[PDB]
Amino acid sequence: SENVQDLLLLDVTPLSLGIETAGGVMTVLIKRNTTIPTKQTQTFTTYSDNQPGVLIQVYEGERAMTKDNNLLGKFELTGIPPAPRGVPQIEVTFDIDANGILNVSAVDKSTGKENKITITNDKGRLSKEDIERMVQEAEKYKAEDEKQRDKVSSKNSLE
Repeated sequence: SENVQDLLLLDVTPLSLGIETAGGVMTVLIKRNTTIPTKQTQTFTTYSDNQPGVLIQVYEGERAMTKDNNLLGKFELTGIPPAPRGVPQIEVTFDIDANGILNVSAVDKSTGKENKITITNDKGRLSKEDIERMVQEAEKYKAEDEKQRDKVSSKNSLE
């Protein structure tokens, strides 16, 4: 909670919470000491021609990977709009609640179609020791890997 001015109410979660996608790797739209609650909409696309169905897996932590931070919450979203290879698409929408609880929603938004998981953050209390080692490299070095493992299997896909 980095207070540059006096009356700043900074309810922040210690890590940048993202996802293990396609062949299991990281995408973070969030940040370290993130002022949660937050609804961050990262739009992914597809690898097959006309309608895939995608595997979404949350890993709270790491950079461009399946390294070693908090594995919690994985779901399959399916019912995609049928355009040609790389144009069918899905919004992996991260709706975090104020006690660090991640409501992860994959939306086929041109189709008006979402499925969501509410991940309760108790099986893992990393705190000062794991956050100071991983996310002083990870969130910096992720959007700096250049949407790291965002450019992957197709373009921005999780298949």
